Amino acid sequence: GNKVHIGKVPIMLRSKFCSLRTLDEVDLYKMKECPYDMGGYFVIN
Amino acid sequence: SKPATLSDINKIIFGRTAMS
Amino acid sequence: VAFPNQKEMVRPLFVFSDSSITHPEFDLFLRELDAEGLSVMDLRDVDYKYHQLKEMSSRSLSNDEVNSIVKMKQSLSSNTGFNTVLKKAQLQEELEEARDAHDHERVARIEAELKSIGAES
Amino acid sequence: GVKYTCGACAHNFSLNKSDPVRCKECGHRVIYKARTKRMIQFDAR
Amino acid sequence: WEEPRLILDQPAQHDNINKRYEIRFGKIYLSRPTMTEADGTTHAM
Amino acid sequence: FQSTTHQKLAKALSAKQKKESYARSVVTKEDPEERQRRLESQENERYRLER
Amino acid sequence: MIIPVRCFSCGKVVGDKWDAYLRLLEEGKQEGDALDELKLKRYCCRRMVLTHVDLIEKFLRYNPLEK
Ligand SMILES: [Zn+2]
Ligand SMILES: [Zn+2]
Repeated sequence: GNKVHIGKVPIMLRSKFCSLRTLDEVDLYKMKECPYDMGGYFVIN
Repeated sequence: SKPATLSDINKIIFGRTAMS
Repeated sequence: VAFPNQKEMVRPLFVFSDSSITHPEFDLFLRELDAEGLSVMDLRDVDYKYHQLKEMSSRSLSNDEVNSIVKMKQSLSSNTGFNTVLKKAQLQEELEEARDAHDHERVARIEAELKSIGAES
Repeated sequence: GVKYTCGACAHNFSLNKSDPVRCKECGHRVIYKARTKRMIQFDAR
Repeated sequence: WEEPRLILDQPAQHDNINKRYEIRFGKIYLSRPTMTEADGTTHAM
Repeated sequence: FQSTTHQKLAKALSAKQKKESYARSVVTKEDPEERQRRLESQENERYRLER
Repeated sequence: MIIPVRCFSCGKVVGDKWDAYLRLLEEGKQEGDALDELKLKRYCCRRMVLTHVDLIEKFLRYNPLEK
């Protein structure tokens, strides 16, 4: 009895579980993300 | 069995750009 | 590679020149082959090499071959900004996994590695 | 026959309508077409 | 953990053996978002 | 308020509700649906063999 | 985005005074005094330099798309 995949949950941007939470200002520029963007939304399709 | 001429070798020229 | 008169040599790719082989160069190569006692490549073999080069140049790579080439160049990759950001993100994910697992030994090594990789300008 | 450009490492290459859409060197999945060769003119107004 | 126990019972008689089958739900594990390509590889999104 | 018992109780009750983390992070190395499709393939194979 | 070449209202060339304006502000001059030093008398021209936001500096921080 181990880990079973039960589904995928969309991630809100700039939250604790987003990849952009850690990135600093320079890597944010390298990732083509605007530093003025605040997050708080989801990306579906 | 015939010897290769200059043009035959020129057909298989593989440049450094082509190597890259 | 190997000169006929001289001995075997290991050379990198950039030593070769894009310029075509001149007549005295090929004549000297033929004289070296005659001195060593060798022959020239047959016309059938020349055509076989030409077909091999045309097939290789016009070949379409598969997904697995492309991934293998990408992994090979990634092994050759000294540094690249996009790849450094991706590696730092993966290290951060591994660090949060170690922190959530209460592993006090792995997290120190990941922090040291991140400190070594980091400090950008 | 047609030039492209990688979305990550800005490398130029070509495709023959049979290769997978990928960068040769860094394997990015996003590529861009190169600018045309036709003459481009503006009226400066 | 609201409904952590699914239960199936079967009083088999075919020597009476009362069998209960039950499954428990444990911990939830989350990861950073990942992208899975058609060729089968995966990478951080 | 200045009694040590009240201060310790306040500290304990304030820091007790500060710690809240149930979900544990993990790293995915492969496709999460790989197990499902491989077991479906094995089940279909043994269904054919049983039939 | 980048400093306009001409004043919108009258058409005086103000596109050659941005770096001098930044220099004067660096030296410690007030904005009004700096605009006076650059010989911008009409307030239509003073508005052009006083209210400009240099957005090209933010656009240049993204990596070039062609090399
Ligand atoms: Zn690339
Ligand atoms: Zn004016």
